Amino acid sequence: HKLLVTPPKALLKPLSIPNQLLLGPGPSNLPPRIMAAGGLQMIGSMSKDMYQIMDEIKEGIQYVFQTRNPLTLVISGSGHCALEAALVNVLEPGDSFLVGANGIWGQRAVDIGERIGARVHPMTKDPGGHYTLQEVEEGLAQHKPVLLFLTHGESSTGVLQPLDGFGELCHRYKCLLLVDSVASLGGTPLYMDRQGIDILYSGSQKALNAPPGTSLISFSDKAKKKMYSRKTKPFSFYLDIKWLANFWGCDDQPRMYHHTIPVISLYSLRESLALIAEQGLENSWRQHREAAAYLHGRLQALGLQLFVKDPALRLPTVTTVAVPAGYDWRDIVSYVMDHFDIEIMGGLGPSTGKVLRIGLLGCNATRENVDRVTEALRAALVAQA
Amino acid sequence: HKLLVTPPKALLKPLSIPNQLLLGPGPSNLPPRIMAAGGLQMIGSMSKDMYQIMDEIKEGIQYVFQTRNPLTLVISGSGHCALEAALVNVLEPGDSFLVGANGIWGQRAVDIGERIGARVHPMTKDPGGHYTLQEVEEGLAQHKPVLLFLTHGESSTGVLQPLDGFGELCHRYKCLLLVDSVASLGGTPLYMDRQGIDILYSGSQKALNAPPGTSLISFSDKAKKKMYSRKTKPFSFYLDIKWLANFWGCDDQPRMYHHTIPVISLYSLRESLALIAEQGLENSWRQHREAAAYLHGRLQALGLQLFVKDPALRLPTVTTVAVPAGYDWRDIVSYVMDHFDIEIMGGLGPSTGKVLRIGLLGCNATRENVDRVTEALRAALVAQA
Ligand SMILES: *Cc1c(COP(=O)(O)O)cnc(C)c1O
Ligand SMILES: *Cc1c(COP(=O)(O)O)cnc(C)c1O
Repeated sequence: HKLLVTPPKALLKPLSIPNQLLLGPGPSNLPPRIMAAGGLQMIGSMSKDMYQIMDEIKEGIQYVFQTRNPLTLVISGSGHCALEAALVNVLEPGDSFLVGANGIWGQRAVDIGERIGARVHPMTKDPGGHYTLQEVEEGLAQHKPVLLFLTHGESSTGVLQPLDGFGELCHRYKCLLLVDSVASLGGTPLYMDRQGIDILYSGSQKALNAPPGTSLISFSDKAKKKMYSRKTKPFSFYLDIKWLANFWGCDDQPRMYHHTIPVISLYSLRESLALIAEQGLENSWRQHREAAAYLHGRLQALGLQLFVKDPALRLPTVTTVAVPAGYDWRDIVSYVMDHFDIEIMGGLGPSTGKVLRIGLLGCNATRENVDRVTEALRAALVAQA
Repeated sequence: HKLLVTPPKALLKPLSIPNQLLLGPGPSNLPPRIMAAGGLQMIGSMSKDMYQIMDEIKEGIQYVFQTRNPLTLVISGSGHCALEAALVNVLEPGDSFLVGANGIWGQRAVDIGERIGARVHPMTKDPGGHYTLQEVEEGLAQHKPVLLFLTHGESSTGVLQPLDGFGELCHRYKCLLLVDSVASLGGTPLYMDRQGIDILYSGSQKALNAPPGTSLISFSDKAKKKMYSRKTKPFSFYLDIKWLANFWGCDDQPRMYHHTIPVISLYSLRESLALIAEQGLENSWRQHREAAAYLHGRLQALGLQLFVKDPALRLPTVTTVAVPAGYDWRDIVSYVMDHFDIEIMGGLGPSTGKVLRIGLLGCNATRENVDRVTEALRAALVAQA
């Protein structure tokens, strides 16, 4: 008859959150305008006003990606979900899939690729490494892939992968180019159409300063053709691009219900795109470049060594710092939080144990935050020694 | 250096949202506590405080589902995503999958099951219908399925599916029972462990009144055994239950990074679970029961016919009304919004073109809202006559 479970006592207490200055690889703190959007009332998930907001967002993604691609929309899930959406739609079982495995993101692309039946060909590199035109051309020639995955901003290694020329190279081998720009978008130069990128995705919670939970994606016509001529439906319904394209107003059919979009998250994402449209892409790139240069100079002043030696290969948004020999990286991370309420991170995937990671993301990429994190790091290094 | 795309003027003006009373089948309006939570600052997505909030949310789901299942968590996606996560983990290609296709939710389960290689066996019924024990047992004996899908609250048809005895019946046939309670949860009686349900899922944006974008799921040990003994990996990484289980603290291993959870959406979901824990499940059921009964009487007074004839079979949270002959249902929906700022909906799937749908969800299930939607309908009806 009765009730097994009683009302949880923890839930009868008010929600409270600590104040944390998030200076790791993401998510980032939210500016007032984004927080305000997140506190708004609901509207209809298929209403004319919702559709107008979705249209503005689409124009915003096209601006930040620098693309005129009609097939451009928001994925209702985190950065992983956008990657998975690209892969389950583009790749059919048996398809040759070339992957830049130079950190955790390439490792994740390999995993998803394998799960959906692709024949995966990793080009494996030690963390800190990047791919040359010559290396990719070799992979293209040897493996004849339908798709190449490359990470633009390798947030696990602090590496900025050059993108010029890779798209045209892929196209000469009849291969599509997929680029992960979750950590790079808004913080470094990126020009989707100019660079011949076929699939580009990013996430909301990095330099955009929106809450985590949504991601951005765009597909060239070459990519669309592959996704719309499959012999088999994608393994996913939730991420089926034909349904999503339709609902996001990317085709000539009336929008049909697919899934309920995250209405409130889209308010916030809209405002994040408004903030960078107001700032200007190039102005944002300059902000991050300068903030990163300031950070690097101060880190080296403390006698720390940047994990990526070539300044031209350093990702401005996420800086990897080699962990000083004899020092405990966990205790540095703990000290920084316990005494300054600042979050930084260690490594991720192959960079685990090797590095500290410091993020400079959007409105949080400031000289003041650089001073705050370097003051924290200094105190942690001293208490240790 | 030539930017293809200039900043979108649409984003260079303020975000504009209308004030709408949402009395369709969801999403519903947000109460003040839930809006307030949505406006908070970020914390670290893998911080101890975030983990504590996740633990409290988990206790909340165990309360609303009435289960002690350790494998209970939030899916980082809408209601569709929770359904897909259940199917992609439980079903291997070749598995027999029996489906109660008596509305759009069963049809969606067929679609997903087909995509992931299951041998799908629909028990098809006209909209308005529900399954008896005998019908299900007949399907079980015939198709010997590993899994049965049943919709609890059929929100496309207004039907409340009986659940007593179905779990016990499935287990006798060595079949797992999966139940969609997106529309029913919090609105009508439901007891996961007591009713022998193996997989139960719901959504954030129906009776809970949280923003759409997250969903709730729980798995019995029997369901766990299947997911953890399959010889093939699920087609999805983003929805892989072994990774999600671990990050959500359901394992005996330390939490490993999988994907970034939607931190802000979780503040809101936590608060929505807190509101219903304070009210009490039985009180919530009573509230919905009463509002619905009051709604049914006022609809019939206008000369309107309830689509579901048997009151015992009516879903309190979503009421289907037959479109009255002579009238344009589209114009009724439009009139109600244009003049009264209220959203109602037409049909969905097999009920498309046949019904109007009126939702009474959580704190919005009130006599006041019934009066408002009924006055709006009355004006709409008179206007067309
Ligand atoms: C709304 C609903 C769903 C789907 O939820 P989404 O969040 O729109 O994906 C599934 N089942 C039922 C019964 C629903 O009412
Ligand atoms: C953070 C990140 C991801 C994954 O994002 P999630 O939101 O955690 O799923 C993928 N790629 C890069 C480069 C990232 O920085």
